Amino acid sequence: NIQVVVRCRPFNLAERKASAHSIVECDPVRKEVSVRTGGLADKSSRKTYTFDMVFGASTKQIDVYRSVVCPILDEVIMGYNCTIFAYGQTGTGKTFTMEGERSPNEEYTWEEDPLAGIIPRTLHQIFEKLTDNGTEFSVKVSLLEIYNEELFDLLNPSSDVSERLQMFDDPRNKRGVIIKGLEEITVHNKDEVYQILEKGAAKRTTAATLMNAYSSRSHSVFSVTIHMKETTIDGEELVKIGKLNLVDLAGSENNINQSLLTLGRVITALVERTPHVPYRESKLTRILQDSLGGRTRTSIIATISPASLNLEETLSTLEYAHRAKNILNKPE
Ligand SMILES: Nc1ncnc2c1ncn2[C@@H]1O[C@H](COP(=O)(O)OP(=O)(O)O)[C@@H](O)[C@H]1O
Ligand SMILES: O=C1CCCC2=C1[C@H](c1cccc(O)c1)NC(=S)N2
Ligand SMILES: [Mg+2]
Repeated sequence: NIQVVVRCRPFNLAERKASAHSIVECDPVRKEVSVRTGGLADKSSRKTYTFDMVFGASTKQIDVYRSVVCPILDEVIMGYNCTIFAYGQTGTGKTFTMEGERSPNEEYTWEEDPLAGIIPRTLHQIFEKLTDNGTEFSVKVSLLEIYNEELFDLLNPSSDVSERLQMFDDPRNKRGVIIKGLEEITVHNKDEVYQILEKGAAKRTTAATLMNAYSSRSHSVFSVTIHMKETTIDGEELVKIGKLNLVDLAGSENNINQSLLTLGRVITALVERTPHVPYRESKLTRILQDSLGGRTRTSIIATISPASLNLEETLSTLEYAHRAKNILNKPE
């Protein structure tokens, strides 16, 4: 089965000032999320769901990274392909989890910032893990985004954001795709990481000015490819190639998002064991086909809100994530 975990965000200043009370309780021991759905103080109804891990509102980024990402990175380094999705309502912390933010007032360098998310920590950690173990390696990254079923490259320095890319089937791979023109940027060392991310964020701002509600309607796929070579005591070369996809999905909230609709239908087909799985009906599912019932090791981080206002979308996210637990992949 694929791994599914839930992370609740903390209340913001607005909500605190209103003296909001959380409707979500996370029990990491029981690995349970419980949501208050109705009823007064002294008596209530709840809905409860069990996941692979649960992370309550006070969970820090480093603890998400250690619990979830560390083991996945180790499998990437062994030469497996892995994907982590963030799924949930706009405003629940998909981008916070996958990217993170900067601590205010230049308190930290990027490497040491506690608010850093999965992407920067991962890139930083690859260089640390492979520092002097006998494995020669290179790291390449791309950042592809999908908005209104069009493809954009958020790292090509010499293309304007608005040039769409074209996708084709990869002839040497049944079910693989080729994305014509997608830039892969070589990351030569840890000191090259930040400015690469910065250039991405700058292209994203241009995108947002151009395309309506870009940040909530777009899907983004940040790919890290690690090409590895070991030499044995007899001078034989051993090759390993690991790929990690870190995906920040469109907001799940209730205009037409074909890729998000098709993801849900792919999940349904897989869990119901329907023989036709509709991968080909969107760009997102064609690109990530191998992550959904394929040979990639997959995790989903489902993000939720503590706030009573968000009750129905929270329940929808939890039901969707709980169903996805039944997806079966066959890694390597
Ligand atoms: N775990 C968290 N810790 C601190 N702040 C968070 C957390 N999750 C979300 N936030 C804050 O909540 C807001 C929405 O998060 P964001 O990542 O933009 O959500 P999404 O991508 O799901 O719309 C941002 O202001 C972010 O800083
Ligand atoms: O905060 C920014 C601004 C520049 C672009 C960017 C981010 C975050 C990030 C990167 C490194 C360290 C962080 O604390 C946050 N995460 C990503 S993936 N990119
Ligand atoms: Mg976001």
